[PDB]
Amino acid sequence: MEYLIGIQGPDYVLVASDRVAASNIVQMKDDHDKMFKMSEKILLLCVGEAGDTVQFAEYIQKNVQLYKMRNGYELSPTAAANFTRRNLADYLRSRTPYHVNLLLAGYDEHEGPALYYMDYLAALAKAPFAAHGYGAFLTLSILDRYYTPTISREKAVELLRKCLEELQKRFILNLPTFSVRIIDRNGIHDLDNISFP
Amino acid sequence: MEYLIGIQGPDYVLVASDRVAASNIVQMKDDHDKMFKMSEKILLLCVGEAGDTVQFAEYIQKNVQLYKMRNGYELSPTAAANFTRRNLADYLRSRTPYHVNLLLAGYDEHEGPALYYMDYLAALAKAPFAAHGYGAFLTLSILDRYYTPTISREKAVELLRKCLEELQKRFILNLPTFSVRIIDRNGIHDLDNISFPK
Amino acid sequence: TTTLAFKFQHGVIVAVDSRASAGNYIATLKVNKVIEINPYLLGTMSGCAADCLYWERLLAKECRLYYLRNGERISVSAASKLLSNMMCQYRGMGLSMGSMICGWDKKGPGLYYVDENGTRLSGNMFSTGSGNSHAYGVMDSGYRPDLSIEEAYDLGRRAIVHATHRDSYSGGVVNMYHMKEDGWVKVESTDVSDLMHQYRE
Amino acid sequence: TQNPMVTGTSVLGLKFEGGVVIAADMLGSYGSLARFRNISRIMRVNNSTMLGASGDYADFQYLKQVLGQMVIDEELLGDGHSYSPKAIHSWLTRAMYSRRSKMNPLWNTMVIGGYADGESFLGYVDMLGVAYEAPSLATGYGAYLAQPLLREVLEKQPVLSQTEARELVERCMRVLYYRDARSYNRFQIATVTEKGVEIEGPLSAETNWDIAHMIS
Amino acid sequence: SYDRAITVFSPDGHLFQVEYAQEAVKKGSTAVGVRGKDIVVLGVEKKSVAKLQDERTVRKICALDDNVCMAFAGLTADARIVINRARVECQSHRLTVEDPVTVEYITRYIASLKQRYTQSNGR
Amino acid sequence: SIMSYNGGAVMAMKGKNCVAIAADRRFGIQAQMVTTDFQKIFPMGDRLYIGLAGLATDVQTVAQRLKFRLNLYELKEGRQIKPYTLMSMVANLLYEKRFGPYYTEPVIAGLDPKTFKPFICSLDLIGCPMVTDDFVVSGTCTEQMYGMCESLWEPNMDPEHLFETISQAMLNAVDRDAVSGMGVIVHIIEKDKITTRTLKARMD
Amino acid sequence: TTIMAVEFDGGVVVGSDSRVSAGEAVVNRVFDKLSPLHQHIYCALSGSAADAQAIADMAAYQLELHGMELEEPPLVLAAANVVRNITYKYREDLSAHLMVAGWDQREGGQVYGTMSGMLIRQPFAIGGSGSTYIYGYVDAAYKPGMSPEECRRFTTNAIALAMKRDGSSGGVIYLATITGAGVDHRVILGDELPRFYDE
Amino acid sequence: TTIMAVEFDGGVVVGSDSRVSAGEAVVNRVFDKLSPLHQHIYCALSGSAADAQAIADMAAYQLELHGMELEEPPLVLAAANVVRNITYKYREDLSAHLMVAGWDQREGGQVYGTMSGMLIRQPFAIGGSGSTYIYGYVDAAYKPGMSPEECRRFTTNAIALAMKRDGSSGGVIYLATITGAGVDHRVILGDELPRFYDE
Amino acid sequence: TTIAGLVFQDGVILGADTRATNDSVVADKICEKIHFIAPKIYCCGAGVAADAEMTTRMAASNMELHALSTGRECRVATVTRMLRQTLFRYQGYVGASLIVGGVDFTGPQLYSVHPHGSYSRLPFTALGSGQDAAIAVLEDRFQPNMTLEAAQELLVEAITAGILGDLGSGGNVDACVITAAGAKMLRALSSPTKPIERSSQYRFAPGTTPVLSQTVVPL
Amino acid sequence: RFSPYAFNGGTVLAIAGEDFSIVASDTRLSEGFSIHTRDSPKCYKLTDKTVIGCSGFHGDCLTLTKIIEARLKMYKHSNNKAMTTGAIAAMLSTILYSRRFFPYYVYNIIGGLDEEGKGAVYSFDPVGSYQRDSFKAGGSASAMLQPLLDNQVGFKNMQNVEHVPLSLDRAMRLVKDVFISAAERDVYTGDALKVCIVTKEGIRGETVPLRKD
Repeated sequence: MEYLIGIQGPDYVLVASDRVAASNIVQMKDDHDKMFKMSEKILLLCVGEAGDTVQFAEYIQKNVQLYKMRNGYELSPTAAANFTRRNLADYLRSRTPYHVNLLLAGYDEHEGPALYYMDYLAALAKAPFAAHGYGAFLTLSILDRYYTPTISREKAVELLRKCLEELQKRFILNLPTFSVRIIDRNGIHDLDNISFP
Repeated sequence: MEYLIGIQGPDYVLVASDRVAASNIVQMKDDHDKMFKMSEKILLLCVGEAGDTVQFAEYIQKNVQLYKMRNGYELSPTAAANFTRRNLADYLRSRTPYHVNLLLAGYDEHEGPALYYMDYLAALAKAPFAAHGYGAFLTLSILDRYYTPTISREKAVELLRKCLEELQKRFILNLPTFSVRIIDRNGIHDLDNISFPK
Repeated sequence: TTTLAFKFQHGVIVAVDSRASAGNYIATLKVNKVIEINPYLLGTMSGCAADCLYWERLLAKECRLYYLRNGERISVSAASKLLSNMMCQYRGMGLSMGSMICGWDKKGPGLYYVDENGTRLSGNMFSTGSGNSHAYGVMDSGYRPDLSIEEAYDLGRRAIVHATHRDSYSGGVVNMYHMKEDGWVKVESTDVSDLMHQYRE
Repeated sequence: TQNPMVTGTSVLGLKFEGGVVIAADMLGSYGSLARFRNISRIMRVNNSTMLGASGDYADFQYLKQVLGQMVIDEELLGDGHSYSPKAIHSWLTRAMYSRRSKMNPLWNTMVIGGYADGESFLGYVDMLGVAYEAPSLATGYGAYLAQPLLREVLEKQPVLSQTEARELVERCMRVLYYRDARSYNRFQIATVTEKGVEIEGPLSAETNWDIAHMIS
Repeated sequence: SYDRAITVFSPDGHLFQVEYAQEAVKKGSTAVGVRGKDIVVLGVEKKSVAKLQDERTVRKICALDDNVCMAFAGLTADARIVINRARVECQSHRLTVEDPVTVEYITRYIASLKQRYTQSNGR
Repeated sequence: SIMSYNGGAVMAMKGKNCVAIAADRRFGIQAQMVTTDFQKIFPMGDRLYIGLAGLATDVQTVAQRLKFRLNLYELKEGRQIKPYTLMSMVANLLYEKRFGPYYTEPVIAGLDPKTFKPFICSLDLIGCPMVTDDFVVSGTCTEQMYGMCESLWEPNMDPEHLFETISQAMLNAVDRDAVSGMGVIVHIIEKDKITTRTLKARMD
Repeated sequence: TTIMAVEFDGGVVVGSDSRVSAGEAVVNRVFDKLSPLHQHIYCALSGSAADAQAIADMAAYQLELHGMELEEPPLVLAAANVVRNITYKYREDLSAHLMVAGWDQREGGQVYGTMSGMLIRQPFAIGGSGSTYIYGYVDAAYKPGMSPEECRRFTTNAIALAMKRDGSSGGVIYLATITGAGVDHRVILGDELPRFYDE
Repeated sequence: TTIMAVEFDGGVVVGSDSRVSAGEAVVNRVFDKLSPLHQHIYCALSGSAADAQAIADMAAYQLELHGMELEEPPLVLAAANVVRNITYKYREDLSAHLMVAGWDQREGGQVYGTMSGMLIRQPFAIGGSGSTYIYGYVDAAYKPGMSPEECRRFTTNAIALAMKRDGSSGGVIYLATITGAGVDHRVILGDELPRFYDE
Repeated sequence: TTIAGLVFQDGVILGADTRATNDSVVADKICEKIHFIAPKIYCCGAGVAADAEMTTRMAASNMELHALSTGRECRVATVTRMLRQTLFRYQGYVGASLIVGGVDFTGPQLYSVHPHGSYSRLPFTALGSGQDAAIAVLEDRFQPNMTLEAAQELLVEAITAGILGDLGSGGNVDACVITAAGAKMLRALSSPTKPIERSSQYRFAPGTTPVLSQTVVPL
Repeated sequence: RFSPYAFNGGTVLAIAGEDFSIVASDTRLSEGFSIHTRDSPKCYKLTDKTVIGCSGFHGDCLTLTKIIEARLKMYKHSNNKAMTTGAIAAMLSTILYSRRFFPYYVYNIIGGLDEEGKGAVYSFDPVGSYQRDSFKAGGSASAMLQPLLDNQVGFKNMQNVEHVPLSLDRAMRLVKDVFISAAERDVYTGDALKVCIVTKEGIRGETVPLRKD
């Protein structure tokens, strides 16, 4: 089971994802990129069924690019999440159900940072932090203790590493390498890829 | 799924096992000891269903200790494996089937080192090297390339690490720490516990 | 159901929620999940409530018959092994019981776990129940064997309170029991919600 | 359980002053077939109590042979005691309950009436073991049909004579024959009183078919 | 099967059976042991060798465990049953308890067999 | 079943000249809770609100199809909708799905725009409209929310007695529901004004 | 459910019971299962009561059209093939089974069983869940050249015999005598049912 | 499979067919389904042929013992309860259904159906897969006080009627007339089967 | 759910109870059942509540234009054919159990419609869960062409028996009289249950509620 | 096939007062949609100080009660004294476990006074788990009875209000009206009410009318 995590800072949104893509008893691709770029300040995190993860997320990727090119400006973080939910809800009763778990990370020039939680049933709820997979049980509890709206990204990245190191202790699956990026007024900023020699 | 591996050297038997014991989505005990001591030169490696692994192996543990105390001398490696197979075969048709995979490692003063493979159906076959679990597919193939009857334990331990590092690359489950011991004329000798300061 | 225990320099601390629910309806909020076996020996409960109440008293029966026999004050290791063997004969008949045994002996403040299928484990930090995975996160963060008496209460307090917040089957009042050489002692009983108001501020 | 065949029909009983009336149809049923049109579904127990049942009649004959010998064994003892109508109702409750734990339940629904020492008893048991006491009882669709008919009378007139009771039974026997496809015309009205159990022979009821002319 | 009471009371309450059993104990070979400080020493005297009988099968000094040994005097046939059954139960105790067997534990696991089999039916 | 996935509770009680509606804030998936800010009450316009419970997929989906019909109805009409008119609108939206029916139990509460008259109603999965003269509740704990409002409700209650009654009914009944909790939002619909309050509730 | 028809010299006698029971409970104890498709053409309803009443109207819709186009009463063979093709084609969604009988100026009284989707001519035909138990009487007691009075009794005795053995059959016996001069409708009350051996 | 028995003044007439077919193929077209349990006591086999032949021997084992202990022919009621209790107790593994009939010095000819596990007395009893279709003839054509010649024809006409309608019934009719002076065994060849309406 | 009707000499009366329940609990105590079709034609639903509701809605709507297009009185038999063809179109998927009765140019007529679509003419019947309690009462005491007062006393007792003899039937009794001269609606004609009171009252004082956030929006 | 269990409905309440213990249940016995009888008292008196309620499948309610009464005599004959309320509760826990593989289907509620004169309410489950609480409920309306007793009896969720220990005069009127409100919305509750009040002087029974619907 793939893992996702995100954190909403006062001016920022800190997200992280596992880079491992495995099949059967082996890990085929450990550097796999789960992060999809919806817009300049808007990212996306999609995990789920191996077939529905890549296919359904690429539909959202271009559908957001449809809006930005037609009107000359991208969707807002709130507008993006609500349009992705109806896309997932329309195929719920179809003959091809999509099993996916999405986190929408984006920054707005007015409302500021926004983080959105979405399940496979297309239920959208705004939360300061959210996570997917079975590893969400071992992590979010740490966020309950250490989270404050005034936290600085310098301590948040350190606390994010403390949560992800728990995946190497209790959580069974290896997941050696994690990808971490941040969103703020200056755009997408890559962070040091978590590596365990 | 737990993992086991063993190698039969000319005078020695090199075995290794994973120390992780997990339940549900979490690893509860990462230092867990899967190695059970049947006799002085005879060890045992038991993996399988979480309930049948500890219970059925402790039956073998004392049943071997029964023989050694009654006659004053322990079973031979060949005699031990054949008695453990009958024990597993008797409960096969009972109402409590045992799902276990065992490797018997032992040394004899005459025939020398012996390594024995056993499945959950109680089929005993002698082999120079054997492994259990899903990780056996990613490892034994390496042994096919590098194995020779004249190999020295110094290179065998290095090749054993090369096989177990494959469990951290392709094999999905973490399994951070492995336990390694060797059997020879001088008895049980512990080796450096494999540790990965990730 | 959230139950957790960990051992350190000053001994074991056992923390548990009070709430046990059936379906969507909460049966009782005030349920005391911690089982009292011996003055210095302390058990827990997980899974089915009746399976724990039945078998843990048989363990308390065996521990008392032992102390009445040899007077040796049975070790935590012998108590954990006898509890596991009793679950092995009925394996497959539908008995579901989790539990954790805590106590101090000549070796030290041992901490063991017994599963429904007979799994017996040993380690520094254990947790069980539906919220066990929510407990592992807070407990592991900021934990060392050198933690003091007062610092460990803050770890055990925040462990249940933040774990029961994310679980629908975990709640009630926090019951935390420290373990000593003479015996375990009740530390505090406090509502989770009352502590939630102090953490938000 | 498996397959019993030998299906029965509904049974009615009620309380009145100084006695109990219990009536049932004489027809045995196999599947959708009406096969045996002459059967005694009402069995007498000593003087003061009486029994009738439904469901599988083959299991009912087995309950005849069990309960019958047990009752006769008391008459053979001659100790001066007779099974009370509550005792028969109690023994059938456990006897039918004992068949569920062995996974061999008998299909049947029994009604125990009786009058002893001025105490009018009417009681109900079941294969499922549900047991209670009510002034008016019925089985099958009678609980849907004949039961509310007697409840309305017992609320207005808790005291009923022997003639008024039999008149209400025939009116209930008349309605049960109409709306129960598996019922039958010939029935037996059996009444227990201070003189003991007295079972009347085959009887019928005058039917009003005028609905045929009112519909058309 | 054979079911009867063997050992029965007498007018004085003494048991002729048990008393005759202790007479066979007195006629056994001399064996001795002494508790030292950190050590214990067992010994027994066997004089019967004209160089014929092998010395491997004669040994009356037996070990119940690594930390527990024993020596016996009496019928050599009954000792082989008790020693074997004691070792089966002694190691079955290490199955129940990870800690080794205290000498007092196993001594109750042994004398109790002489209690049962004396008063048991047909034994 | 499916209605027990997201749980939820909605309560609406009728006072004398005013009506009050309340629902909790909790949103969770089975044993996994998600967020505390979830909203079960959406504005239907002046002095008219609607509660929703059950599977949150249909809660947010039907709310958009109700606002689909609401705005089109308000733009075509020159007058505001009556709470009795909205009840029958939800009945048509749920019945057209009779083969595929949505999973939800809408609860409509408000005041008759005529002068002061309060009006309440609730529907079912099958889309059966029902009008009661006391109160309407819906959810997985609805069996618990009955006993509170059964005894506490009075024929006529002022906003002082109405808010105190519906608030105590929420705090007591929701605490016994495992899938419900985490705050209660109470809306007071009066003739002169509209009052919104957030009660202090246990986090559990 | 019992339906019966017997051909004779001057016409046919088509009987039916009045009992309609869905499951083990009687919906209506008085009902006419004979639905006229024409003056002399009738249809005996059996099988599923819901599907039989739907076919009876769909058959009457086609027969009235075929009757008005010819301006003459349709043949009994014409009315039978209408029910059959509706039965055979729609047997997927229709479990009903009907018995077509009537009188025409060509061959006179005719009785055509449409049950199960086939068509055959018979001197006497019986259908329904209760017709299986009456095979003994209708086979042995049938004699050629019976008077109209004997045919009314022969039809009544067999239907009254089904009403005893069939649990789904009961009520009053409906008789329709279809001849060249018209059709006579008679109802036999419960007291007039012929009494048979009562043990 | 059709078995029939009819009581009269001097005894009973118990008939059966010779056809035994497992599935749709005939195993033997000539077989006697009447297995004597005693001189005047016979048993008509029906249902499962394998289970019926097993009970017939287990019943004969008990009846011969009860007959030799009394040194007199057992009552027909005695032989019926033997089959019933073997049926009712073992009905789990035994699907067979039997019909017990015979003659005794007490009440004379008696016929007891043991089918399904119950017991009842009847003047005439019929069983098997083909007895369901003959209810019409045996009910209406039965008259009290029939001569032995009429009882042989009444039993033959109903069995021959079952053989026509029942697909599992056929062969030759076996008749056994059990009276106080003895038992007469007759076989009716296919040419002597009474002819009924052929159309 | 107990619904019933009886045809007497001068007209027909359709009785029903006021109580509706959802599977564990009473939904509404006063909930009305009998719907409107024509001035002289009324029906009442059973079985599935919404299915019986929407079906009578389509029936009253179709019969409304039939009265407007013809300009004459409506036939009761016309209503029944509309109801079953909808049941036939869905193949019994609609669980609506409907009873239809009234007075037309021919006279008082009562019909019955089973959810499977079967229709039966009859002077009296009952439908719903408590139907067997009302049918038994109406079967015994019925007489051909009873006086209006005699039919009123009997049918009210029939619904009363159908209530007391059913768990899903309760509340008051709504009887609707339909005669050749006209139709009249009687709301809550019978109330067999007296205990409408309670032994205590619950009142709350202002300030006893733990309010956290408060805001006021004027209108 | 054969269904070993069926839901017979009903409701049972128990509340522990300071010096008293009150236990009440309805008389309605109904299976499916039909009423068997309107008087079927579920409340059974074990000893003077102990009254046990039974709500669930009726066949198990009758047998299990007779088993308890049989073990009541085993105790008293052996121990020369009556069982305490806490002793009866812990006893049935092992009784319900003996069936653990094929459990009895019932909801048991035991109440009464302990040796200290304080009310002890004991709620069970089919598998035998138990606890002590001030007030418990059970049956089909169990979800309905609990919230009302939390506010009224428990004084919960009320800020700045005088907390008076439970009084017998109010405890009676609270038990009556919660059932009056229960009989409204509960199809399985009504037709009569039986209230058994266990005090230090003795048990006092009462009968209250309810709606017949």
